Formats: sequence, C-alpha cells, structure tokens
Amino acid sequence: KHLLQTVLHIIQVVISYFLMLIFMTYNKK
Repeated sequence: KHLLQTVLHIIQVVISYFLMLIFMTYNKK
C-alpha cells in the first residue's frame, strides 16, 4: 500500500539535492 511512501523519500533526496542549487539562485541576498 501507499507507493508514495517511498517516492516521498525519493523526492526528498532530489529536492534535497535541487534546493541546494535553487536556494543559491533564489537566495536573493
């Protein structure tokens, strides 16, 4: 049941790996 139960963790890394790039851009000192 709940196939997202995992995807959630997946989207976690990616996002956790993307934000690190976004934040830099959306940092807007």
